[PDB]
Amino acid sequence: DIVMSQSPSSLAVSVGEKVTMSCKSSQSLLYSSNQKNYLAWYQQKLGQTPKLLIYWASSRESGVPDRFTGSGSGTDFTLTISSVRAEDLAVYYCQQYYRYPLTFGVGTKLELKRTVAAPSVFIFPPSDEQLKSGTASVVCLLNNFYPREAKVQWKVDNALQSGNSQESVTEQDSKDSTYSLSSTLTLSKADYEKHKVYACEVTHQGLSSPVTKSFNRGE
Amino acid sequence: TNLCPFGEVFNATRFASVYAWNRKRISNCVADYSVLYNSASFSTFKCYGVSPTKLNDLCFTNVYADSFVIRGDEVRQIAPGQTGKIADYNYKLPDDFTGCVIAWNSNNLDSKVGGNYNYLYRLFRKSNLKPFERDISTEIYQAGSTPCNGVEGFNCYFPLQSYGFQPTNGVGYQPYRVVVLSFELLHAPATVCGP
Amino acid sequence: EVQLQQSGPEMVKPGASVKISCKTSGYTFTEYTIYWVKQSHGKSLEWLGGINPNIGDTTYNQKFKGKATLTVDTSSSTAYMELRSLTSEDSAVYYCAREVYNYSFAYWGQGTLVTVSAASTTKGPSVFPLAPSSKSTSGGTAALGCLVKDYFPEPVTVSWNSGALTSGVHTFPAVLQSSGLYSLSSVVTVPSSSLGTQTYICNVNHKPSNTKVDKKAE
Ligand SMILES: *[C@@H]1O[C@H](CO[C@@H]2O[C@@H](C)[C@@H](O)[C@@H](O)[C@@H]2O)[C@@H](O[C@@H]2O[C@H](CO)[C@@H](O[C@@H]3O[C@H](CO)[C@@H](O)[C@H](O)[C@@H]3O)[C@H](O)[C@H]2NC(C)=O)[C@H](O)[C@H]1NC(C)=O
Ligand SMILES: *[C@@H]1O[C@H](CO[C@@H]2O[C@@H](C)[C@@H](O)[C@@H](O)[C@@H]2O)[C@@H](O[C@@H]2O[C@H](CO)[C@@H](O)[C@H](O)[C@H]2NC(C)=O)[C@H](O)[C@H]1NC(C)=O
Repeated sequence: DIVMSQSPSSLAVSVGEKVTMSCKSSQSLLYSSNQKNYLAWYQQKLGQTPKLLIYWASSRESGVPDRFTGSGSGTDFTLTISSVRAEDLAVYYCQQYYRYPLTFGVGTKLELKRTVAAPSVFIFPPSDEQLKSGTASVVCLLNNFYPREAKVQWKVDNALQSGNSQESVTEQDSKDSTYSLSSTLTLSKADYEKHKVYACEVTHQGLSSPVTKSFNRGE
Repeated sequence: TNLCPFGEVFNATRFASVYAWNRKRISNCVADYSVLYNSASFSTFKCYGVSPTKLNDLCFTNVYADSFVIRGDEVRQIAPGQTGKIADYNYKLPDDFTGCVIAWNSNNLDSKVGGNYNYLYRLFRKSNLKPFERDISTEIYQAGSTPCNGVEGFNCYFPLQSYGFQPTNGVGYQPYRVVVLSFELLHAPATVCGP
Repeated sequence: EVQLQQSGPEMVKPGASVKISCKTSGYTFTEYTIYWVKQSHGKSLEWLGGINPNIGDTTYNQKFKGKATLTVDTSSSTAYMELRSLTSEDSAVYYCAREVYNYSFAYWGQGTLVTVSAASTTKGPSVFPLAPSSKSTSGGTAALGCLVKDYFPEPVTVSWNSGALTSGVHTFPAVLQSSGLYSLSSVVTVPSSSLGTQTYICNVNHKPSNTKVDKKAE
């Protein structure tokens, strides 16, 4: 069986520059009749069905921009974006078809390097539509920041909370490479009306000094 | 005077399969084409370009009498500008045909009890045939993106089917021998006329 | 225009059976071959087989054979896939894709979601306003959203103003809360200058429960 060998699992470089990922194969993907190599390249941006970039190892399909080019033969093929863009964030599979079964590669992810940029902190007190029913969810958005890394910490009356937050991360943006983080704090109608201050403290390599948004259990 | 030998062309023991359709060149002689047109041996004698009613009076550069076994359903595909498994992957007459296309029923000779498997047509070809072209090819049909290596299975098929001719069949799946007289006249001396 | 169309995401009691459709359109169904591709969340792609609608024959990925069966209909122009015994590995997103002589997967269908859950009753999601806050005091910008809280199984879809509002919108991966259901928050930045003027509405649809609810932001 014909197993695809890409490198390297994760990749990430800044706009301009030159990404160069690779795909390798158990068996010569050479058909000696026609002298073509039976290997395509798909561009799965997230939440989207894949999209073919290169066919027969080495041919932009119609509409594909010339900064993409495949290369190679036999075992070592190579995808080369000269001058990556913001939009070129996606997982890039190589896939062979010189035999059945049709095999995919493991995947090369393209993260994107940007310039450092500080989040933006907003706190949402849970609705009263949800209060009367019997829970309380505080939300701490962190919109449009790069790099991804950011320590979020809840405090109810300066009391650090623990073990009732979850956080949810977006994908890198495709227009200016920023992130977004969804720290949600849950309590109960019973526990939430034990306090006044709710806040969240937002450490980040952009935020020179920490930032805290906060509200008062009220109206 | 030398009579153009249509007895071969018409009354021969075996006809070629439509895919590998046969073509003899008839040249330098006289032939009565009203020995044919009278006969009503023929279930079809449609003509294109020329006319059969007094045909043995004109002279022509070249006469091509192509012949093969097709089936009754498909006789209607040996016209100008036809489409189907035969006009696409087997035998193609031009836009500008100038000839006649003769066919008669063929059970007596070509059908057989237990099916006659000797007459074959093409199922599959990459593109269609240019008029009067003739693929005698038996290479495996790449139905899709995967190469084949002379191994046939999924999306790799063998390109010819057999007609499987059986005598108690419908008229539609019953053998029909077919002679395609293509009379073309060029810019050189003529050498078939008739009376 | 070539178009392939799968079905609504599905939830199946484990070990039982399911059949995913594919309506092709805009080309001659018999001509071109259908493949099916499984992409299970957080992993890569996996080829699972092929069908050729004309002659009706199939090829299968070794490790999927038996437990799936591809099966076209000539008349309706529709490809099918049936998974017979659904373990939990089968919790994934199966694609149906068409072919070209040049490469194996040219046109892709929507995707169906297969969640294999033990009679976990389809739960409509509850939707709560993330009433706006602001970056600074002097306006600048402003943020607002929708909290989709208590639903099973995973596929939800959140628009802003029936699809009108689209730039800056930020919808976060569903996350799996201790309760067993899924919780999800779709938030949108907006110029603070508009908060009294425009109304801001989010439209949440939950297929596996026919839940289509629309709530604002007070
Ligand atoms: C499928 O692949 C073909 C390529 O054709 C094959 O590739 C070679 C490696 C050889 O094996 C060839 O003998 C064989 O045909 C794509 O074909 C299209 O080819 C032409 C180049 O000849 C491109 O433009 C066309 O040019 C001719 C004149 O030469 C015109 O008559 C045409 O009207 C047209 O302008 C065309 O860009 C190229 N296609 C693409 C996508 O780049 C064929 O398109 C491809 N199919 C798909 C879906 O990609
Ligand atoms: C094709 O043959 C016919 C008839 O010949 C008979 O059938 C053959 C298949 C073979 O078995 C022969 O030995 C048979 O005798 C030809 O018909 C003759 O045509 C001429 C002129 O039309 C007529 O005067 C004869 O009486 C016919 N003979 C018979 C027996 O009917 C026919 O001409 C042949 N076709 C061509 C193109 O030459």
